[PDB]
Order: sequence, then C-alpha cells, then structure tokens
Amino acid sequence: GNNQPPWPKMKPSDVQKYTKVFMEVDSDKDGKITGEQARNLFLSWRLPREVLKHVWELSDQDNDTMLSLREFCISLYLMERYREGRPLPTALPSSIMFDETLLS
Ligand SMILES: [Ca+2]
Repeated sequence: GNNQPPWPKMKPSDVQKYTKVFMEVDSDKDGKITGEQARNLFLSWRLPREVLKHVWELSDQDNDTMLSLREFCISLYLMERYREGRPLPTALPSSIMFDETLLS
C-alpha cells in the first residue's frame, strides 16, 4: 500500500552538494533547470532513458517541464542511490520530499 521501504533521507549536506551542481545546470539562472539541462546532466552519468524518465517522474512533482531546486536534489539523490544499486521507487517517499532539508 502506501507503506514503502524507507530511505535515509537527504541531509543538509546532501542538499548543499546537489545545490552547487544546480547552479551549474541552471543556465537560465531561474531557479529551475530545463528538461534538456537535466537530461544532459544525467546523461553524463550514462543513465538510461528509462531511468531518466523515471527519475524525472519521481522528482518533478509539480508536473512542470522543468526540474526545480528541490526536485533536482531529489534527482541526484535517486541517481546516486541508483548507482549504489538501490532500485528507484515507484513513488518518491513522502519522508524524502517533506523532509526539513527540502523545506529549508
Ligand atoms: Ca518542477
């Protein structure tokens, strides 16, 4: 059901490590990155198109074409976890998104 295996959530240190990268990917300096920006970033990690869309699905909550700062941190989190061998959720855990690190 809504119970899913929990994850060690993003730390301020994780969010910060992602945020620096965000500045590098956000070429429009809008506070969001574009689909192209995001894909190219993830493609540099040699991620599959399947993972690419899946990470997007988990990250882009507000269903907009762009990955926002929070979402981006989520994306990279999922991506790092993916490379660690941990499978990508069918639904991004609420404890990850509603975590204080993404709130602050
Ligand atoms: Ca978004």
